[PDB]
Amino acid sequence: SNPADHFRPNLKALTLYAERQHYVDRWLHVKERWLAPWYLPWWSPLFQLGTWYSQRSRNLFLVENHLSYRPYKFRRNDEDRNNPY
Amino acid sequence: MFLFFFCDLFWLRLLLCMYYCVWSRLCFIVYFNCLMLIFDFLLFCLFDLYLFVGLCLFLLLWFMLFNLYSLILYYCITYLNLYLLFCIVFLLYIAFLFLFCFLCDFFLFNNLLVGDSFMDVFFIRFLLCFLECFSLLCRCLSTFLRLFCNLLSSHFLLLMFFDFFYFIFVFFFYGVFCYWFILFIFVFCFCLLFYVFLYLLDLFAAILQLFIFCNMILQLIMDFLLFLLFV
Amino acid sequence: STVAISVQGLHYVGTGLAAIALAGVGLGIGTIFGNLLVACARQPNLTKMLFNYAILGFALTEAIGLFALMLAFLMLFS
Amino acid sequence: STVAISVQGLHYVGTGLAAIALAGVGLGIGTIFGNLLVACARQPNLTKMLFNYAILGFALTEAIGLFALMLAFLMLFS
Amino acid sequence: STVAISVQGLHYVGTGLAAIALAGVGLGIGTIFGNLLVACARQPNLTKMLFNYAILGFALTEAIGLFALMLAFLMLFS
Amino acid sequence: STVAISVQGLHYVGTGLAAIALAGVGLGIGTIFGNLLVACARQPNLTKMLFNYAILGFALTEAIGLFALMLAFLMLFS
Amino acid sequence: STVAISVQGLHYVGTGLAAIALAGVGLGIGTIFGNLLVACARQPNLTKMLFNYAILGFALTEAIGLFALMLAFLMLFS
Amino acid sequence: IALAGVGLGIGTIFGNLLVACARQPNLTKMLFNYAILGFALTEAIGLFALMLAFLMLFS
Amino acid sequence: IALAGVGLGIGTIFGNLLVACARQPNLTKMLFNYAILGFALTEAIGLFALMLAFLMLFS
Amino acid sequence: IALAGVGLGIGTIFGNLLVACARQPNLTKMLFNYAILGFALTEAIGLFALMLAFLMLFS
Amino acid sequence: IALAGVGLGIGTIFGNLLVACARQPNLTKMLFNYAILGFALTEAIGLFALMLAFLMLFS
Amino acid sequence: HDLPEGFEFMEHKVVNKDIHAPHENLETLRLTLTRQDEFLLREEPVKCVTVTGTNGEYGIYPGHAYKIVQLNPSPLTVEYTDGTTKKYFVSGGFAHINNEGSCDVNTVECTLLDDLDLAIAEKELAAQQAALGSAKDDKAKSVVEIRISVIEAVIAALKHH
Ligand SMILES: CCCCCCCCCCCCCCCCCC(=O)OC[C@H](COP(=O)([O-])OCC(O)COP(=O)([O-])OC[C@@H](COC(=O)CCCCCCCCCCCCCCCCC)OC(=O)CCCCCCCCCCCCCCCCC)OC(=O)CCCCCCCCCCCCCCCCC
Ligand SMILES: CCCCCCCCCCCCCCCCCC(=O)OC[C@H](COP(=O)([O-])OCC[N+](C)(C)C)OC(=O)CCCCCCCCCCCCCCCCC
Repeated sequence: SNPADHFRPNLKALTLYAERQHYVDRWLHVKERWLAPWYLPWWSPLFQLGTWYSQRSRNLFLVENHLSYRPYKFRRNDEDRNNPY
Repeated sequence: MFLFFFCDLFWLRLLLCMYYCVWSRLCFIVYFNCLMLIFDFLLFCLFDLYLFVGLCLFLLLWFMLFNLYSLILYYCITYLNLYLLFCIVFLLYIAFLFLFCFLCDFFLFNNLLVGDSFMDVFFIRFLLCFLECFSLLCRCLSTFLRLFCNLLSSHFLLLMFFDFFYFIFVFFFYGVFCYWFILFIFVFCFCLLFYVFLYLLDLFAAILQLFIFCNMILQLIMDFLLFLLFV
Repeated sequence: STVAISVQGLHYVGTGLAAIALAGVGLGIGTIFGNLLVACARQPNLTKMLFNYAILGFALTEAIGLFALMLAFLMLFS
Repeated sequence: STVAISVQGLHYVGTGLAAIALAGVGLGIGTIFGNLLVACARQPNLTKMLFNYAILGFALTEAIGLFALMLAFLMLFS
Repeated sequence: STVAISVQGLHYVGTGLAAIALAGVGLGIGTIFGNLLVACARQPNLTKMLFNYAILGFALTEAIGLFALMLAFLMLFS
Repeated sequence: STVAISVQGLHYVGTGLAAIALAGVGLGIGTIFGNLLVACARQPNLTKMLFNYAILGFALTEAIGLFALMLAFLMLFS
Repeated sequence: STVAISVQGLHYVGTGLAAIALAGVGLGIGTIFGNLLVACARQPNLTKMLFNYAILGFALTEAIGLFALMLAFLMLFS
Repeated sequence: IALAGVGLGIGTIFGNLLVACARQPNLTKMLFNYAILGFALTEAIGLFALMLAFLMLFS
Repeated sequence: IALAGVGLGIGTIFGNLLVACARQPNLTKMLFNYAILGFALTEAIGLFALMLAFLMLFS
Repeated sequence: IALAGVGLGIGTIFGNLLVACARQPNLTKMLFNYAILGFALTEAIGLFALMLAFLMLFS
Repeated sequence: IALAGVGLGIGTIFGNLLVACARQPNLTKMLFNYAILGFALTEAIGLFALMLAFLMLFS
Repeated sequence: HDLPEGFEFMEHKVVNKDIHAPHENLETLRLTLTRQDEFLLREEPVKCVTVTGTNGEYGIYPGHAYKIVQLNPSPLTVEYTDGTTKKYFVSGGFAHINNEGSCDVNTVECTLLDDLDLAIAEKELAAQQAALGSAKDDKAKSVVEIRISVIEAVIAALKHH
């Protein structure tokens, strides 16, 4: 145990936390702000690059119909194998 | 989660800036074979076979600044994580593989189907092709696993032996003044010999492991190179 | 009845088993050098070249022993 | 009576036993390079060609060890 | 008295023991290529035929390894 | 039910297994010297270069035996 | 529940395993002397230098045997 | 089980001895003496294992 | 199990005996005696293992 | 398991026999007799192993 | 597990057979017959092990 | 203008046995012992022949496998089906053994062991030993040691019987 503890980074300074929802929403707001102006037509490759893949992934998530249960990604405790909740 | 940390190379970066503000020749390279791929004259390759030199040299420098200096006590190998090494090897190996695949020359893979026409195609040659395609990825995985395991094991052993040496030196040196001083002297001499041997072994093994790490990538590249003859 | 038991000391047993893998590795390395000596006496002009190939083989063979030794540390420290 | 027992440290034993398979792989590799060294001294002009076959055996020999190594993880982490 | 016990964790031991069978397969492959290198130096004009036979031998040994892995996976899951 | 058990004497078992790793190491060293004698007998003028390589092979083989011995003593004191 | 058990017969099992390593040593001795005789026949003039090297090989191999034997006796009396 | 290697090691000595004697019959005496030497050294290890077995048998 | 390393060692001696005989067959009467000597030593080791196999089997 | 050593040892004897017979076919008769002798010895060890098995299986 | 020392011994016999046929390619028949004999004896040992395995399996 | 090859005038060629052929049981080895383009024995049936090559001693009987042996200064024994023995001493050469039942031993010099004198052999060793001590250079010492090896082999050969 103790010898195993010697293999750690020795210059940790700061740790920051952020929810996936929050920064995803902020990124979406930024993307909308930069893709909103009229001088960027919807048919431009830039706009499609920005939007189409995200739309496709979200649609795939919505269409999902799985017989099993996927535990919440951001639970308080994900270390217990016998408690998916 | 975002963790802010720093590598353990700041003093070494300072030394690099101090000692390399002026030019200096380089004549000793850990992996020299990246510069000499062709040994028979009049053979030339249209593929960018010398593209790996810069990455090879930089990787050697980085891994040497970390691993070789890690023999100094309390020096940290900041990158020592299994999946991080996996990411590094993935980058290099898959980048070269996709360079070969983007060439869109399918004949390049003809050699994957091992054997000759005499062997049964479905029951022998196809299985061999499956095994070889698996073996490429297995070579990548083995490279990264070997690099990780060598460092981990060597440093574990060094830590344990140093702990034992500290214990006996501190809590049993009084035997020098006692009647059993000969036993302590013998043990101390053995410990010194073991210390020197371990340090030499680790020094050699680090360089050799870097050599092998670069040689695996170069072997991947060479397996798909084709040489034309000048006329 | 449903009974769940967790024996702590088993990790020692698994650790010792992995160390047995070093028996083959240690033997394999000795095989390489044995051939090296028997080869240098058959063609000493290539001794430097043969010594280079022997070292490469030693590392590849040694590499495997490390894999086993890693598992020993994992179980010995868990 | 029906009794169900779950011993929770046994996966260490299975992992160590799988690791023992690496002894044969290490020994086989040493045998390959031993034959390579004693074969180059006999026909040096073909040294390079032999080396390529030697690596091929290593590629086809190290792979087997991965399967055993794979099983170790599948039981060590489960 | 009649007592029935069902141990969950005994399949790990069986899986590990089966994985040990690969040590022979790995060593056998090393023997095949070790002789291949020796034979090629002896009679290099027959490199291709010897390579073909060596591959055949490796395939048969690999087939045995597949059987061992099949037992290992079956016990590991079942 | 949740039951936690701690078996003390198992560390003796694991330590003994690691000692077996010295069987191949001892055999490997003996193999090197045996090959050394033949090489010296078949090329008596190279009584020093071969001797140096034999020492190098012994050192590497000894290192493997020492890696295992560290676990053997460590578990014995755990 | 926390249960501590102390088995007083498992210091025998570990001792027996440590003795197994002696086989890898004893066999190693035979290999050195197995090839010493051949070397003497090949080059009878070097009956002395070869003998000294063989003694060196035997001693080093025996050194491994005694390192293992130390573990065997420690666990026998503890 | 430690005797398995010891017994096998003896066979190796007495196996090569025949080859050495056939190759150089004039040196049977010297080779035979060395073979005995090797047998004694291997037997020493055999007794070490035998000692441990008996101690753990009558203890 | 110790018998495995004994019986195998015996086979090794005889295997080398054939080659030694097939190299120079005029020394067969001499080699055969040495071959018997080796069998007399390895077999003696097997007795020790057999002794333990009997002591523990009847005690 | 002791049969593993016995079976291997028997194969070792015959392996050398083929090499010896090919080298000097004129001596096949003498070599064959010696090879049988070795088998008669290795198999004898196997009898002890079987005897122990039958002396513990039926006990 | 005893079969491991049987299959290997069989492989040893045939491996030497090929060399013998290479060294003396006109003596294939005698080598082939002797090789079959060695296989039969070794296989007989394996059958004995199988006998014990089935006896315990059905006991 | 084509010239004959010097081997066309030689009417005793070497018979090789095709590998895909049945075996024969042979009780005689046809020996041809030759010195400096002179045969001391010619296709002479002998029961056995013992020769000392670099690796060691070989006892060649009828049916011995095809092999080439580089002889060393040493005795050579030829035993006839009568059981009678004839011992020569050779200084070097080669021995070609054919699976058909023939052995052609070509030596630079092949002298009956009777002709050699042990008293002469002993004094000669002493003289070369003194030179080896005063031998000027490494090459000279090597040459002297070649003589001693032959002399000691001769001395040992005669002391044997
Ligand atoms: C909220 C609290 C505050 C924090 C907020 C953070 C916000 C985060 C947002 C979310 C981010 C999410 C993702 C995070 C992922 C992190 C991953 C990570 O860390 O990986 C490890 C990895 C470690 O890499 P490494 O191998 O250690 O090498 C990187 C090193 O920087 C060394 O590499 P290098 O040497 O190759 O770098 C090049 C180097 C080449 O070498 C140099 O240039 C030498 C200097 C090196 C400086 C950099 C090293 C810093 C050392 C530690 C700090 C130094 C002291 C600071 C004192 C602070 C006191 C409070 O040059 C530079 O560094 C250029 C900058 C030079 C600045 C010089 C300024 C001079 C000012 C002079 C003023 C004079 C005024 C006079 C007035 C007079 C009036 C009369 O980090 C990185 O790769 C970088 C991660 C950065 C991610 C982006 C973060 C966002 C930006 C944050 C800026 C905050 C500014 C405000 C702070 C105010 C004080 C509180
Ligand atoms: C190419 C091959 C290079 C080989 C270099 C060989 C160097 C030989 C060094 C001899 C011994 C040196 C002793 C130093 C003692 C320092 C003070 C001290 O207390 O240290 C104790 C420390 C540790 O000793 P310790 O473990 O006894 O410490 C006890 C302390 N307690 C009890 C608290 C735990 O010594 C070392 O760690 C020294 C190890 C050196 C190993 C070699 C490192 C080589 C790689 C780095 C090279 C750097 C070159 C940079 C050049 C510029 C680059 C641009």
